[PDB]
Formats: sequence, C-alpha cells, structure tokens
Amino acid sequence: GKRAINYQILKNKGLTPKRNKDNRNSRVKKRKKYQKAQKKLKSVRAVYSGGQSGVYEGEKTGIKKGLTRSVKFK
Amino acid sequence: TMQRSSDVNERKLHVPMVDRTPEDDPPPFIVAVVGPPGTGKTTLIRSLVRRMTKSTLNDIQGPITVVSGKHRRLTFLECPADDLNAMIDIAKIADLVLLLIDGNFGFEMETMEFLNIAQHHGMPRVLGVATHLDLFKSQSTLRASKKRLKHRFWTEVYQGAKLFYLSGVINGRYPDREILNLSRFISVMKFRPLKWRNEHPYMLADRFTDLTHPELIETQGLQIDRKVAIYGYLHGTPLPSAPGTRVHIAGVGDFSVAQIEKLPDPCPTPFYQQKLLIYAPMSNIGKLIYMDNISPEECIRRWRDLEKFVPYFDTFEKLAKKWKSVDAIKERFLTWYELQKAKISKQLEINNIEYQEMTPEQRQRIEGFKAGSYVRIVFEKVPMEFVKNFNPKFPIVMGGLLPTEIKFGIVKARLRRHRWHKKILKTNDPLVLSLGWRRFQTLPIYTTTDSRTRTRMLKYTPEHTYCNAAFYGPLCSPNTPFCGVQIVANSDTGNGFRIAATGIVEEIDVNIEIVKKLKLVGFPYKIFKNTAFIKDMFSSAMEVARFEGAQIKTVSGIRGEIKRALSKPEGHYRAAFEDKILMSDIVILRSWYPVRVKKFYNPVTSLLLKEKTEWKGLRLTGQIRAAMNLETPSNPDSAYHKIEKKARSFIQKVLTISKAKDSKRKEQKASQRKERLKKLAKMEEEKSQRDKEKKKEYFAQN
Amino acid sequence: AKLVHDVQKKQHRERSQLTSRSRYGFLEKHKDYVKRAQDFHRKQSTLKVLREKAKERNPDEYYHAMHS
Amino acid sequence: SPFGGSSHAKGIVLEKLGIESKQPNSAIRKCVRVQLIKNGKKVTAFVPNDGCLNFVDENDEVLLAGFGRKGKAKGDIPGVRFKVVKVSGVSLLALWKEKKEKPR
Amino acid sequence: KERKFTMKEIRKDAKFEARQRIEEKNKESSDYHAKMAHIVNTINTEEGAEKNKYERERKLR
Amino acid sequence: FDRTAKPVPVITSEVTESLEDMIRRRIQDSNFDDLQRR
Ligand SMILES: Nc1nc2c(ncn2[C@@H]2O[C@H](COP(=O)(O)OP(=O)(O)OP(=O)(O)O)[C@@H](O)[C@H]2O)c(=O)[nH]1
Ligand SMILES: [Mg+2]
Repeated sequence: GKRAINYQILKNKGLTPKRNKDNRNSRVKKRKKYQKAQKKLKSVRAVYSGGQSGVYEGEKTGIKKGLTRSVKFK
Repeated sequence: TMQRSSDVNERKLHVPMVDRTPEDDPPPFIVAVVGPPGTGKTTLIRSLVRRMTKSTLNDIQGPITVVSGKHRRLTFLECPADDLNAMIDIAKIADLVLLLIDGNFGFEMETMEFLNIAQHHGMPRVLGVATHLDLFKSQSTLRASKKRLKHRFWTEVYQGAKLFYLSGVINGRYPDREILNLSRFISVMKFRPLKWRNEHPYMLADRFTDLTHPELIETQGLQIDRKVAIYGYLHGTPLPSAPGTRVHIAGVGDFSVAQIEKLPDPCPTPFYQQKLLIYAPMSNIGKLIYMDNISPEECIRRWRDLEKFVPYFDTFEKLAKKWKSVDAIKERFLTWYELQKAKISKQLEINNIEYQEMTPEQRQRIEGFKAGSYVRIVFEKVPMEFVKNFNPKFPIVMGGLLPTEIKFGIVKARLRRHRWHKKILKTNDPLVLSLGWRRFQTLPIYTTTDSRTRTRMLKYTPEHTYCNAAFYGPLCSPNTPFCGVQIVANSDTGNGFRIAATGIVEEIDVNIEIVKKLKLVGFPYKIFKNTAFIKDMFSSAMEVARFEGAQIKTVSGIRGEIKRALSKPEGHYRAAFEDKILMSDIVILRSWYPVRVKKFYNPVTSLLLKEKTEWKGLRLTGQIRAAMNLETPSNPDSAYHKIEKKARSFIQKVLTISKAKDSKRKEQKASQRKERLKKLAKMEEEKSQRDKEKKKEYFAQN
Repeated sequence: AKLVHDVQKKQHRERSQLTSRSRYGFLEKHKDYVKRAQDFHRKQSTLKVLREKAKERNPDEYYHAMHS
Repeated sequence: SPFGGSSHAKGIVLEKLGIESKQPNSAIRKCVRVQLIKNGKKVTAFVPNDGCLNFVDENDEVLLAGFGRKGKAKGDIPGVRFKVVKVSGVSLLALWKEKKEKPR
Repeated sequence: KERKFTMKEIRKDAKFEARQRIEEKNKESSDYHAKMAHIVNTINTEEGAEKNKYERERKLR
Repeated sequence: FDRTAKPVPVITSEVTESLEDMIRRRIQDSNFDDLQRR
C-alpha cells in the first residue's frame, strides 16, 4: 500500500514530436542516409554493378533510338 | 568583460515587493517537515531538537518552537503524510520546508503533490533531505542514486538547491555531523517576501483550550457550539486588535474574533532586552473625538449635516472689513530598482518612526499586535466536533480576511489540467479548491472565448492548455494562484496522481452570461431550385414567425436566410439559399441558450470528522454512474465512422491494365508537379525579397 | 510546423449521415458541394454560349459539307 | 548593446497588450507592455505562441531578449524588438513544452 | 383574429429587435476595428522610432 | 441568433419629418439637380 512515481513523472519529458529509432544512433542514421543516396544515383548516372552476372538476357529495360547521352565538344 | 559586468548585475533587479517583518520581535520562522509516511519526520525532529537544545523529545506531537542562535527562534511541525487537508494549508502557511525523500525508493507522490502545491501557492525556501541511505556497499550505486535524485530535484525546485544526505539512524537520532551542517544552514536561513504572507494576518496554533463552562455543557448535553481559546503565535501583517475581525481557521470555516490578548513571550529575546530554551506546548483631542457620549459642538467648546457641502462662513461685511488689508496671509504667500527600493524602505522607516510613540494607541488600537506576539484568541459558536475529536497531529492555521473576501458569488478564473493527471476534467464535475485560505468542493464550468466574442460552455477542459472557468465560491482578490484536487479520501488514490487543476483567479463578478451552442435542425422535403421548404424543425408557425430572417447554413457550407412560414402543413416553412440543395442535406440554425452556474458550495470541514481523513464530499459523475451502474449515455447516431477468343480476351485485358496504370502514373506525376510548383513559388518569393533588400543596401551608401 | 504541438494539429474525423434519413443517405459535405457547384457552373456557361450563338445564328451560312 | 550593454533585461509586465484581438495567434495579440527595470521605461515585447501567452499575467518579473527576424513575414508588425525568453525564474519554452512549472 | 394578431405582433417584434441588434453589432465591430488599428499603429510608430534610432547608432559602428 | 440582412425600413413620422425638412431646406436653397437643355 505504498505509492510510487510513474515513468513520465520520473523522466519529466512530454509534448514532443514522435522522433525516430533511426535518429537515435548516429552511426545508423549516417548509414540509412548513405544506402538511400547509394540507391539515389542509380537515377542520375548508370553506375557499375558488377557487370554481366548471369548469361546475357538482353539489356532488359528498354533501348530507345532518339536519345544520345554523349557530351559533345561545343 | 564589460559585457559580463553589465550582464550579471541584472540578477539584482526584481519586482519591488514589501515585507512587513519588523526588526523588533520577529516571529519563529515556521518550517514544515513533510514528506512520505514512515520515513524521516519524527526522527529528524528529535535530532534537530537534540542538537539545538541538548535535550531529547519522546512522543512528540504538535508544533514545537525551539530556539536556534542568539536573536531569533523557529518552529517545527511534523505534518501528517496521509492527508492533503493538512498538506495544503501547511504549504500555504510554511516559510521554509525541509522536505524528506528516501534514496532507496526514488521520489514519492506525496512530496510531489507538496512541491506542486508549493510551486503554485508561493514558493517557500525548499531544502531537500535525502534519508535512508542503507543502499549497499556499492558506493557507485550510492553516488548514482544521489546524482539522479539531485538532478531530478534541481529540475523540480530551483536548480542549485541544497540536498543534504543522511545515513542510517544511530539509536533514535540522526548522525550529529549532518544535523550540525543542516542546523548551521537553517540558522543562516535568509528568507524572502511573498505576497500572500505579506497581505494576510496568519497564525499557527500551538495551544488549544476550551474555556466553556463545565456546568453549562453538563446541563446542555453535548449540543452546544462552545467557546474556544486558541493560544497561538501570529505572523505576517498585523492582525487588527479590535474584536469583530473575520478570521478563517482552516478546515472548519470562518468565524469572528471575540477577544484577543497579548501574553508574556514564552521564547527568548536577547538578554539585554530581558534585563533592561525549547518551548514544546501541546505535550487630548483624539480621545475627545472618539469618546462616544458627547456631541460634536460640545466637544469643540470643551476643547476651545454634511449634505450641505459648502464650507462655513461669517458675515460678508465683517470679513470684508477685516480683510480690507490682507497682509496677515503674507506669511503664507510669496537606477530604477534602487529608486523603488529606497521609496518603499523610506516609507517603512517613516512608518516605524511615527509608530515609535505612546503604547495604547500605537501598539494595540491603531495597528494591533504587529508580528511576533503570543496571543490568545477566543471564538464563541465554534462547533462541537472540533473540540470533541481534536487531534494534536493536525495543524491549525488561521488567516484573517480582507474586506473583499467574505462576499460570495461567482468567480472567473483560468484553469489547466495539471500535466501529470492521467484524465481530463469534465465540466460540472466537482473538485476541491485551495482558493486562498478556504478549501472547498465546488462545481466549476469550463468556458472559453471563441476567438474573443462570446463565452460559450465547453463540455470538457482542453487537453494541455488553459481555459477560462467560472464557479460559485468565496470571492478572493484577483491575480492569485490556486490548486484544485480531485477526490481526497485515501481509500481511492491507488497509484495515480491527485492534483488536477492548477490555475489563477483573475476576475470576480456576481452574474456571468455564458451560452451553449444549440443547433436547431430540420430537413428539406420539397427542394426547388434556389429555395426549399424545410420541415420538422419548428412545431408551429408562431416559432417560424419569431425566427423569420435568420441565417441558416446546411452541412455543405451554403448559407441562406429563412423567410416565412408555410400555411397548411403547419410545421413546415420556406427558405431561400445560395443554390439548389440536395435532398440529403441537413439545415442548421445557430443559437445560444444562456446556461447558469450551479450555486453549490461546500467547504472541506476537514478536522471535524472522527477519521480526520476519508472526507468523501461529492463523488464524480463517472463514479456515481458506476455506483448506480448506469452505462455512459452514448448516442447511436453520433458515433464517428470510417466514411467512404482467347487472344482477343487477353489483348483486352492487357490494354485495360496498361491504360489505367499509365493513368494513375500520370495523375501522380501531376500531383507532385503541384508541390514542385509551390516549392518554386516559395523559392522565388524568398529570392525576390532578398534581392529587393540587396538593391537598396546597394543604394544606402549615398 | 513552427511552434505547435501534434495534439494541437490532431485529426478531426467527420460525422456520418443520420440513420433516421438513411434511405436517401450519404450526407454531402463541403468538398462534394464544391465539386458539384463548379461542374454546374461550367455546364451553365457552355449552355449559355451555345444559346448566344443560337440567338445570333446568322441564317445565311453555307459550306461544301452541307449537301447531305 | 540595445539596452546599455546587457543582452537580457529583467522586466515587469504592465498588461497583456491586445487581449481583444479576435484573430488567434496574431501579432497584435502577442504583445505585452514590459517595464524595463534597468532604466525604468516602457517597451513592447513579443511573446511567442498565444497558447502560451497566458502564463504571464501581471508583474511576473519577466526576462526579455531581442527578436531578430530572419526574413519577412505575412502579417507581422514591426516595432517589436523584444521577445520573452524567461518568466519569473523559468523559461517559457520549457513552460510551453510543459517540463517545468511556473512558480509564484 | 387573435392568431393573426399574435403572429403579426411577434413578427413586428422580430423585425424591430433584428434592426436594433444588427446596427448595434455593426457599430461595435467598427469601434473594435478602430481600437485595434489605433493600438497597432501606435505600437508600430512609437517603437519604430527608437528602432531606427538604434539601427542608425549601430550601423555607423 | 444572427440574421442576414437589415429588414425593411418602416416609415415613421420621424423619418418623414426628416425627409420633409430635407426637401424643404433643399428647395429653400432651390438646389434641385434636374437635367438641362443640352
Ligand atoms: N536504516 C535506516 N532506518 C531509518 C532511517 N530513517 C528512518 N529509519 C527508520 O524509520 C523508522 C520510522 O521513524 P520515523 O521516520 O521517525 O517515523 P515518523 O517520522 O513518525 O513517520 P510516520 O510514522 O509515518 O509519521 C525508524 O524507526 C527508523 O528505524 C535511515 O536513514 N536508515
Ligand atoms: Mg510520525
């Protein structure tokens, strides 16, 4: 029959936004920012990803005729 | 470091306040040992009296007044750790609080409630005593518990407060080194002024006698409202000596004083003023004017009709002839904070320098027993149960009343659910208030100004911010804090908090207008273009004829007035709108019915029960509903809801997949194109304002 | 979000249609109203522009396509 | 520098300027009339968040600081140079996020 | 005839108190706009004077 | 409650007195704003 104090009165926090388990450990947030930005620049360049892994199944995602991604000399 | 030299001398400048603690007979500064049940209090009291007067005290009860040091003394009080009905007024009366925590348990909610009550009602000098360090040999864990308790305590009270730690008890008394280094601190105390204890004459009772006739009580038979002498010790502002003063002692309600009397002081002054120690109880022309008998003109002829305003005069010719020459009247004719402190201190100094005069006027009939005078008070008509079941454990505080705080009526305060109370406060659910000296259960009504035009009734308090509130009760002065408790009985406390509503009274009145938005509601049944006959919101054409001209709006957001009653289908009527409504709409008025506050008022009347606690006042609405087991009145249409050939067949399937996939891809690209457009709008607006700042900074060199 | 709480920007759910009028159900709130009203305004405007051309029909028009 | 040399000045609030502004959380609602103590003068301070305006009532020994707008707002008034940062001992940011408690 | 009398009288009452409270509401709204505008531009100008004075004193040095 | 528009302005002897002294002051000025032969 002896009282106690609960968690929020012991910690004395409250009325904060919902923060992030990714935001807790800085090594993790500087990992889940990189491997997103690692997968981001599969959309501005076309980076090397090992090469011909299986047998050559074709280029598998579309080749278009009227497009030249070659920087030209003015 | 001139910036630091001009920045650290802003710690001095505060609000100028006045003290009224005179330097001739200062009262014993009431300190108040309070905390959890079980640990601490009585052994700490025994140790402090054993180190301050070299004599023990077994079976202590009630308030002691011990002496410490040369000039001034102090007063202890073992407050019981089971009732807010003692905890609240102890926090209202106290000046220092040595506050007990036990380090093998963490904090506790009784000292939590005490610290919140002190924080609202006016901060005394708090000083933490962490006892019960039987923790372990692991001095790492001892340092850990002391560090975490110190950081939590410095967050709860001012950061930097003293937290004296005590070890185990050596045969009844505490370690005397720690009692030494605590007693030196409370000898170098240095208190501060507070507005309540510098505006109200307040006294702690330490002796309590019933000078009512034994033959009279034996011939009346345990029925009388007796007469009672409180032998006590007043603090604060001077309790005015003329009998007839309204004085509220706590937990029974107010009375008027019958006669008061100054006693021999039972505590030391300095011995030079003695010539030229624990006390532990419960264990001409002025009299010519003010003489009642004589008439005023007989008074002035012994010395030597004001509706007529004009001053008196003699014969016009007489004083004109006297003042044909008027040379008899030729003798008449011909920083900021230290400034404010000098102003009020020079006021107090000239007050004292014309107080230091003849004793019957200037001590007990012009200002009346200033501060620090052991006085007996008597009250007749004090009820029976007070003296029948008086307990020496409980404190008896008593504060006088200003002329404004005996009247009754409504009062409009601001309120807020205390942020650790686990449940919010429904309106018309009664609660106990420590508004000033009186503590009372009353029914509030929580209102808010909807953007400051009218005061409508909320059905609930807001969840974390303030709101206005109005309730019947004793009309205290404006701008004062007050706490509000829920149920006070210790049969229902469990594991939850007890303080519910902190707040501040700012405004009193005698009648409040306060509305509640009821919405008249009807349905359309013959919908035209631009007008509609609406149905079964008014029972008669007389009601429609009163309400002709009103703005209504549907649930779709279209306005429209109503015009005239229809004739034959007597309930129905005709209204004009923005454009054509659907049939599945609801027309809505807007209307305000003035609700009135309930005139309930019941003080706690705490120290009259046999039990001294367990004062069940009015129960909450939820628990009387659970007591007579009615369900909570849900409304079934009000609950929310979560609203809302092979080759040819194959080619048709492929096309009807692909066109819908590309359709929603296109609409998603358009949706995000809208946000890219808004982002570019913000960027161009910021860039344009930056460049129009730069183009005039380029020209301000002219 | 500058200086607000999440409890200050909690969600307001919308109330249903009453069961007493559930035969012609689906109470119709403000977004559905504006999606009705702008559509009706557009239909009225195209009706009035073809009515205006009808009131100025100019009864002597002729093209090669009007032989059948 | 804006008041002698100090960066902060204790002050006494006269009255909540603009309680009758109907639009909630507006510039003319979020002002107080602070009596600066260091030279005994009037100034108009700018307490943030009208929901936490109502901590300070009257002579709450408030502690001011500068404001320093980092751009241009929609309906902000100019002239207010001072914001409230601490009231009666505690910081009203901590009060508005309800960690501490205002003492009286 | 009494029904016609009471309906005519209550609608005359409605039109009368309609007119008086609506001119009262517009009058108090206009005076509120006047008071609010007055305090906002006096707090604008009287403080902007010393704001520009302190900015002139700072930008020199 | 609240209402949309001001009601019909009822014609009282005070408002016809103000209209009559308006028009009689106006034609005492003879400031009637008619057309002209132009
Ligand atoms: N080991 C140890 N025991 C303690 C310590 N402090 C108090 N106690 C024990 O607690 C018991 C209760 O003593 P008190 O604290 O004086 O009791 P109280 O103050 O009257 O508290 P209540 O009975 O609830 O009113 C004592 O008999 C002690 O044995 C401590 O620091 N160490
Ligand atoms: Mg005890």
